[PDB]
Amino acid sequence: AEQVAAERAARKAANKEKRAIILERNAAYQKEYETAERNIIQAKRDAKAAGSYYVEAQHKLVFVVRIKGINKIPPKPRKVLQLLRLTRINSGTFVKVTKATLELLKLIEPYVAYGYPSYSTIRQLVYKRGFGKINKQRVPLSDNAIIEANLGKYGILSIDDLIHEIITVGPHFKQANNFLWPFKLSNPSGGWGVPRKFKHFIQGGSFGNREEFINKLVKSMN
Amino acid sequence: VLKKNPLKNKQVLLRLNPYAKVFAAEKLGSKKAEKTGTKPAAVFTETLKHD
Amino acid sequence: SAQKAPKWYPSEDVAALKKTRKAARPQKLRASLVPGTVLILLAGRFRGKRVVYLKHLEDNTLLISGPFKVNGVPLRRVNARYVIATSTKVSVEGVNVEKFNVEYFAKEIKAERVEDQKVVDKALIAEIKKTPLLKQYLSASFSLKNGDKPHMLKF
Amino acid sequence: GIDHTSKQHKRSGHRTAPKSDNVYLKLLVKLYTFLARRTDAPFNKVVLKALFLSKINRPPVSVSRIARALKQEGAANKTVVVVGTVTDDARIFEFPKTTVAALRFTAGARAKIVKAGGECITLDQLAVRAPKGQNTLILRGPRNSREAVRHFGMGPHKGKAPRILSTGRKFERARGRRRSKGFKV
Amino acid sequence: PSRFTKTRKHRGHVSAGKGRIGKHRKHPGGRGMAGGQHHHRINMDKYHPGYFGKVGMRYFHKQQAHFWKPVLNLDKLWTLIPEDKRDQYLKSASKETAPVIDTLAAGYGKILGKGRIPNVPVIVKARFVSKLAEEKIRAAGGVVELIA
Amino acid sequence: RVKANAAKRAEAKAQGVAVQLKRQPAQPRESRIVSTEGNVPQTLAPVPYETFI
RNA sequence: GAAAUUGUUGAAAGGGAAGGGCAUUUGAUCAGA
RNA sequence: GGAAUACUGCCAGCUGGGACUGAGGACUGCGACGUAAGUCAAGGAUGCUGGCAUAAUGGUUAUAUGCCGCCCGUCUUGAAACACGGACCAAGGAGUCUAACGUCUAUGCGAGUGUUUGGGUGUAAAACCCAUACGCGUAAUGAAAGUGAACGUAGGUUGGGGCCUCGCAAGAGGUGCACAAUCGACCGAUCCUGAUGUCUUCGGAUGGAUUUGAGUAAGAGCAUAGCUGUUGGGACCCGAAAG
RNA sequence: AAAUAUGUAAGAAGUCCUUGUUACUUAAUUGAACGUGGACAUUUGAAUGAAGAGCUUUUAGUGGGCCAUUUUUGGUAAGC
Ligand SMILES: [K+]
Ligand SMILES: [Mg+2]
Ligand SMILES: [Mg+2]
Ligand SMILES: [Mg+2]
Ligand SMILES: [Mg+2]
Ligand SMILES: [Mg+2]
Ligand SMILES: [Mg+2]
Ligand SMILES: [Mg+2]
Ligand SMILES: [Mg+2]
Ligand SMILES: [Mg+2]
Ligand SMILES: [Mg+2]
Ligand SMILES: [Mg+2]
Ligand SMILES: [Mg+2]
Ligand SMILES: [Mg+2]
Ligand SMILES: [Mg+2]
Ligand SMILES: [Mg+2]
Ligand SMILES: [Mg+2]
Ligand SMILES: [Mg+2]
Ligand SMILES: [Mg+2]
Ligand SMILES: [Mg+2]
Ligand SMILES: [Mg+2]
Repeated sequence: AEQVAAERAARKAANKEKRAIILERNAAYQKEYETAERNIIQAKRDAKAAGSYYVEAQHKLVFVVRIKGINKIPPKPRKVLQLLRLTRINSGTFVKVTKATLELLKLIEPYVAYGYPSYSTIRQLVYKRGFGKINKQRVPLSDNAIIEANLGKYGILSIDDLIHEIITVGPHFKQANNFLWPFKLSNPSGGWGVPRKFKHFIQGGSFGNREEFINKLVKSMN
Repeated sequence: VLKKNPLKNKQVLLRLNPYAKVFAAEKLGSKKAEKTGTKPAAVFTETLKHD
Repeated sequence: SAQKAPKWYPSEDVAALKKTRKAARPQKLRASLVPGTVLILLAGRFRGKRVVYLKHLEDNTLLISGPFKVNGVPLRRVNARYVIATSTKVSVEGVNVEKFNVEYFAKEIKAERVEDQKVVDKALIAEIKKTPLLKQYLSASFSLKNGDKPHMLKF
Repeated sequence: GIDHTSKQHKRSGHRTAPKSDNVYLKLLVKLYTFLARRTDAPFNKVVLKALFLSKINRPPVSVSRIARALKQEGAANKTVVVVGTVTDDARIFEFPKTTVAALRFTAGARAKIVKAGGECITLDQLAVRAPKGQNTLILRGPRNSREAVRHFGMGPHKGKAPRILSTGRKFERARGRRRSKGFKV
Repeated sequence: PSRFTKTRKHRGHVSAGKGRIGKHRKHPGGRGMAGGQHHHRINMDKYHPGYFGKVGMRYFHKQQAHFWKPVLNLDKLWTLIPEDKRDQYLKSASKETAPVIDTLAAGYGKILGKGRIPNVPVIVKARFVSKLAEEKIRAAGGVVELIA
Repeated sequence: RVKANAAKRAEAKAQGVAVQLKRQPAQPRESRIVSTEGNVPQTLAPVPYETFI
């Protein structure tokens, strides 16, 4: 006649089972990432040995950071930044690369710095500044239960499942990315590396496609 | 009441991601790649050094 | 009435504190602080005195002796952040300091403290005497001279 | 700075409490606030919302309207719920026996219901009998039959009842109302 | 009361809610219905079409008592019977001893036929009747007796 | 597209389980191996300025 | 028996106005515990 | 040929120094370590120690110092302006009341509503009570004579909250008030059609229409009060030259 | 004959199938429109977003503007 101990034990057991599932899935993710990376490296080496060139697949994911303030923005780029949820300077989002979104990045190029995020960048972004949109509220991702309660219907049970769905642009990338609240990054800790931010990265500025240097920039801003 | 950052606070790092213990124990962040000895083709090298 | 007293009053029940998760773990003092090390006192009435480090006490203070016979600094506590640990060491093997603790210094001069000073100083000076000019070094006060740059000086 | 996509500090635009200072209405609101919070009954939620409505948003419901609602198939034994006033209607001669729960009953409406053999109950009695709104039929009076409504949207070719104090010949019927005088509407 | 008006709130605000550019001047558009045809034409034609001009024929010394003729629809036709007698007249819907309703005494001039009455004979005395009102009364088994 | 989607759904429900009925935007290109057999890269340089007028 | 304005006394400052904001020094003064 | 190193990137590698913060206030959660007891850096600071115990901290004030700081009000695209008013101070000083109204809201009653013209009464301008009328509403439409609102479960369709039935649930079905769109039906006007009958010129049945109404289609109104808005009034306050 | 700008569409109010009404239409159940009945929910049919969507009433002020980049007219030009 206590109805407490046999329920706390059941809850601890269910928690242990969910943790074992997360552990197995994260080990599988580590194996997946390692295999894919080594396979790309070996493909490049094999093409070079065969006298060919391995043209890597075009990047499926970009990270976009709004580097311009909110004043004096023309209406079409303003609407595109709103639709990408970059409504504040140093707010960043993940974008799945298609023609439909590349034509958006083209329109907002002078106001954003974007590139191809690495696994390390995504991991640190989600771990430090990962917030979920739950009931229209910004809730920090401090526990895997939050992620399971809001994304479990898509098979995403943990923060590493979320990161996997982000880095590999999975079937539920749209849902996971939208669940992620736009990342509120700081200014870069070592500065922007250039005297003037608002020319293209190619022209010695900060905006546009900086494809792999987005990782350095975002790690400084994170 | 207070957001504790993983990538610090190892306790929170382990609360999320139970695999972090295995990762650290097996040093998967410093994994040695298997040595391979494929050589680039002569056409690749000639094209690379071509003026 | 002058104020029309409030309908409800704040409760005069001081709530209990919630359980603090701060355990007291032992201090990790810097590696330059090894018993027998000559320390330079940076503050207090004995600021500038070079003393000998001894047992590390439970309240994180450092037990030091001048020795009193050498420079007039008795057996006393100092804060580890107010000393400069030189690279000059005497051997404390032979000094018995198990007696000195916090309650030893917890609040004219006690004859017991005078006697303990003599006992510790005897072995300390015996050890000091086998290093030339160490006694005079410990007698002299430390002071920064013109041009001294502590960020480059080695102690 | 933030580029806001919506107005900041925008009130919901819905009443969260009755404007009325009626203590009994506030007691009914407290009861149904508890019920709507702790029952998950859509009936309780809609009754709570209806308890906030202004007078024009609670048009009276006649006993003839109630009787037509009971003539609905399968609804003859349901308790009729009107969050507002139930008025009498002599144009109907056969009122059925039924339970009606309402904020207010006109003397004539209560007389007709009791005479037909039913009962008139308050909303708290309704809550005790049917805490989850079981077997209820919520009726609402005609909102857009108000006299004020027919003047809304006045304009050319709208047919919307000019705001006028005296009516008849010589009162806004000549130029702009017939082709023989300038034009029509 | 004055303490609830917005003029208390405008104290300290120079223009009193009337604007700095366009002030509260005396009669900027004219007085009353001025300019209904010239500079208030839009507000007249919208919201008051038909305002200007003449629309019919005059009637010198018109007396409204001549046209007094309040209308009662068949839908009620029974509120004129006292409530207690109404039940015993509705029951026993007899051709003999049918209730007599003096609608003129009740204050009506013409009986119209909007609603429908029960199948109970009623002797309806009226100055005027609608055609459909009379047919509905007869179908219920009553009669219309013209009075003056 | 509606006609083809009806046909594809019918064939899917007669064969197995896969639909993919929504259109998709142009996707990023997959990896490919470019051969140099008969296609050794030819080196170009920017041309000097001249007038040809 | 207010203010403007004024006398005396006391205190203080004062190289072509004065007044103000943030911060602290100095002088004076003062509540709380 | 075998290495190294640079460069770039990764580590859920280790670790030192510095600064700001310590919100919360029984427990509850997720975890870590431990076989387990339990412990922990795990849903927000504790432990130890010293001095002082008052002008010491702090407040106020004056001054000094660093940096900053144009004169308000007003009209204006634009005022510190070489635009206007203002030497100073006190007191006074400008959206009011009324008639009739729009929206909204509160209240009473509700197909009705309004006691207060007046009568009765009174502890006497109060309060309390009341007949007949009258106003508005319950019928519209037509210039008018005039006519005057159910084919039907007061209609069909689409949606529709809520309710009902089944279902663990998802959902499925039924019923669907308000409300929205749409097609109909009814009343009046207009234009046609023109039965029986006949004061043979009256009557106007029946059936229609790219026509029309501020209509009907199980009434919502009336009264009081409040803000806001409208019109006439001195009409927010002050101001002509004039008549 | 561009670039920019611009209309429409991207579904369940959909696609298809059987057959009822008419005074319209056809040589003609020919068709037209509206119906009755029937099959088709994981991606219900591109992307991204959505402090939600829809709806109504009522009122304030305003109805002198000016400036910058770019397009551009008059003018030699102008802080025109
Ligand atoms: K004006
Ligand atoms: Mg720096
Ligand atoms: Mg710069
Ligand atoms: Mg917080
Ligand atoms: Mg802000
Ligand atoms: Mg203002
Ligand atoms: Mg003014
Ligand atoms: Mg006096
Ligand atoms: Mg004075
Ligand atoms: Mg390196
Ligand atoms: Mg605290
Ligand atoms: Mg101080
Ligand atoms: Mg200055
Ligand atoms: Mg100014
Ligand atoms: Mg000037
Ligand atoms: Mg002037
Ligand atoms: Mg002057
Ligand atoms: Mg005054
Ligand atoms: Mg005058
Ligand atoms: Mg004159
Ligand atoms: Mg103007």
